[PDB]
This record gives sequence, structure tokens and C-alpha cells, in this order.
Amino acid sequence: DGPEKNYERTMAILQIEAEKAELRLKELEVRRLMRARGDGPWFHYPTIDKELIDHSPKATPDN
Amino acid sequence: PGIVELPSLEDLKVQEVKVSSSVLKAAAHHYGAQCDKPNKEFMLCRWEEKDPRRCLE
Repeated sequence: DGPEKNYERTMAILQIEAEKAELRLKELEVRRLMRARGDGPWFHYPTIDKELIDHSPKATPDN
Repeated sequence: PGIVELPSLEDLKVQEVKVSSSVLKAAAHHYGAQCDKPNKEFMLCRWEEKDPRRCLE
């Protein structure tokens, strides 16, 4: 292969690897925030479903 | 927390129905028919308000 093909093949390799590296650093930062704040789709630990509640008038009034 | 609001003893004073349960049981069917309106207003208040202080009148 000539130097030009290897040179520009290297640039294509570097671009992919640089893009993956930035995404890897971004994922770690995103995970740290989500786990700290709980405001994301990850680390979403379930709470009790409120459709289970019965809203009918009960046997007694105060409830 | 806040101070629980309570009505005064005078505000709670009413002439009671001082008859026994057998008297109430005997009259219950006619009493249910004749006094339905004020009774049902009271029960609607108690279930909507969920607070006895809000239904004393």
C-alpha cells in the first residue's frame, strides 16, 4: 500500500477511536449523575404502584 | 407541627336522644324513612370532609 492510503486509513481509525473514547468518558459521567440524583432512566429503583390503591368510599368515613 | 384545632365544649353541646338501643331498634325502620334527608346530608359531609370537626352543624 502507498503512504497515502495508510495515512488516510490511519485518520479513519483515529476518528473512530477518538469518538468511542469520548463516549466512554461521557457514559461514566452520566452514570455518576443518575446514581447520585435518581432523575434519569437508570438506577430507577421501583416504588409502589399507585394504581393498587382503592379509592372507594370505605366502611368508615375518616380515611 | 401546628396546634390541633378543637371546638369548644359549648360548641359541642346538643340535646341528646336518651333512649335505649331497643327503643332505637324498634323505631329504626320508620326513623330511617322519616329522617332520611338530614341524616343523608350528615353522612355525605362525613365521607367528603373526612373530619368530624367539619360536620358538627
